[PDB]
Amino acid sequence: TSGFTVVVKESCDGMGDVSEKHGSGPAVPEKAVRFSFTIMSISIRLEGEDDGITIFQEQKPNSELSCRPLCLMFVDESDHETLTAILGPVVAERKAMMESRLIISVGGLLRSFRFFFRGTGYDEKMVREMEGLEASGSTYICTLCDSTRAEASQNMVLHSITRSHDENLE
Amino acid sequence: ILGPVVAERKAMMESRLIISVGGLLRSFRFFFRGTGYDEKMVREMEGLEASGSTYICTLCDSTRAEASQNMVLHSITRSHDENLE
Amino acid sequence: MKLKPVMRMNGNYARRLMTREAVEAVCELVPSEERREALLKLMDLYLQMKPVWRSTCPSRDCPDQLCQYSYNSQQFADLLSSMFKYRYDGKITNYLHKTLAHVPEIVERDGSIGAWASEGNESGNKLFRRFRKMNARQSKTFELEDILKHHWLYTSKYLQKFMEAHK
Amino acid sequence: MKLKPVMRMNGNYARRLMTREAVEAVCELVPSEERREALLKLMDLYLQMKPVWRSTCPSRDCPDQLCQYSYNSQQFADLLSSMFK
DNA sequence: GATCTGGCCTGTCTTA
DNA sequence: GATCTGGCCTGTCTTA
DNA sequence: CTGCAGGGTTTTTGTACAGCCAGACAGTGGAGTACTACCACTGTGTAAGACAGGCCAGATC
DNA sequence: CTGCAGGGTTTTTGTTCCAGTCTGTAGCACTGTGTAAGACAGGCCAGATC
DNA sequence: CACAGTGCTACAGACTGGAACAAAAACCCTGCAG
Ligand SMILES: [Zn+2]
Ligand SMILES: [Zn+2]
Repeated sequence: TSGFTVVVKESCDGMGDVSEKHGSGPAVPEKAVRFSFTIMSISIRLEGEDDGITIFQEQKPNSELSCRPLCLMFVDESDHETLTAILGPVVAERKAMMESRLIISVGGLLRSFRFFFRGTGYDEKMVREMEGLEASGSTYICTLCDSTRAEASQNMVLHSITRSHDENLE
Repeated sequence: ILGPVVAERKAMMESRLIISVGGLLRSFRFFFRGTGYDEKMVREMEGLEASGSTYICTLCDSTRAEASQNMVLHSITRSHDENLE
Repeated sequence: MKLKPVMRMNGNYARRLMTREAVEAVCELVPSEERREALLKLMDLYLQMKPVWRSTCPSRDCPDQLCQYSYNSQQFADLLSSMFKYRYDGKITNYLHKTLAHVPEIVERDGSIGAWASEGNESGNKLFRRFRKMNARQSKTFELEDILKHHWLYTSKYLQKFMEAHK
Repeated sequence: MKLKPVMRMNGNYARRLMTREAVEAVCELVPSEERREALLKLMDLYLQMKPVWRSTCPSRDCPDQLCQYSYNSQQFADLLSSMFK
């Protein structure tokens, strides 16, 4: 029961034209940002040996039936200051969490989960803006590669993915 | 599209309706008041020029200037028949 | 094709537009014969490489398109820089590059793509609008609270299980 | 007054706009103490003539405002053409 | 040279 | 006179 | 044939015995019930035209 | 007395088909949620040098 | 090769009846057995 592996797809995307309420306060911009996730799969490994072993896999991930909202905000996508101010804690629990394994009481017994987080759901402009890139039409097109605009003009079909988090930090 | 509807109303006003209700047929007269329009559209259906026109009132004949001079004294004139004439 | 113009183009009008028979109504417009053949051929190339990254898991559902994707993209890019170069000389849309370059690699790595799409987010936004009207409180203070809660409740499996009514 | 800026004047923000409170909140803004008196008294006049038309049947629910309407509107018009001309 | 008319462009208003 | 650099406009592109 | 009037017909409508189960009444102490205001606060009104004055363009003499 | 074989028995349980009658679903052509900025290039006038 | 629907349609599926067949369930029985 202790060798589980949980793969969680998380996604965050903004939304425009949400009208403010008269209300009391405070003053808030129109645009609203919805931060969510979904559990794509949960698998097992132990005793050792064989691979990892799927158990549950979301059959229709695209359905709005399974998307778990987490952080709900009124924030303009453009201002970075506030976006990082509110989404800061959330990211902190994520990167703090990747290390530690969970213990739940389920099916009567105490069992343990590993979590593997893949944010795959972000649109290109957001990926770029949280990754510090120049959006969105800048000479460097590929979020995944170092190719410039004109260099990706002559050559197209041959490319090698480089860009990754730690590398962007350095 | 709203032509047939008007023909309905106008042809309807003279007639009385006979409905069997509570077991007994009974005769109703209908009095139609269109009251719920925004003025822009009032101005349209009755042919008035709109909506910032020198003649402001749908119900009165006063211009902007004459309605500026004396505000509180006016007499309703405008109605359908006179408007046709 | 029974289609009407859009300001911003939704993916639905993209699914009607991408089909071959959609490229048929336009093939009739272009006077030139070989051009008419060129863009048609291009579109069939595109229909062949689309299910790879659209489908949830191509490793089973659509194997042959996957294995041929590199070669198929090669062919595609060749056709572009061949007859269309005037529009691709120094400029390429981010996605055309991304879809013609790094797709086989990421499908090899994640195992699959499009199951990971933004769609499972995005769609949810619809709910956020109705849950901001029907189920809202409604004042600025509590509103996000009860939207969020009610959304969470909407998402739970435990309830959907009940609402299947077991056939 | 807890009222957001507006796109278009909707009737709701139009009900929270004209009340004595809203005016006394915008009374703090204009420095001239004569004008405060003027627009304030103006608004009270308006509050007095508003239920006349807006109420369903003024003959019952607001009779005394109704009987005073002409005269009230008179003070109103005289105040506009005098001070706000 | 200089009218008149119409012009656009502005430029405000009122309803929507 | 006539560079420079910036400045704005424009010009298409490119994302949402 | 109509009109009403003795009684027919069958069928209602209930009272007649006598025993007996059900659930209401009434208590309780309060349980936790169910339905209540109350609180700020909202959504639907959404695009044109008329009118004044300028003044430059350009035709006409 | 036992054991099981193989019959008696009634009584489940379902069987084939033709009129229909209700009920749930697939067929329809088709919809919703992705909605705002910057980057790069070229020209050229302004404006400061000197 | 997004997905939950979008109403009203389409007629698929759910029903009876006697006439009679068969199989199976769980009794009683008699048969042949130590
Ligand atoms: Zn790349
Ligand atoms: Zn009038």
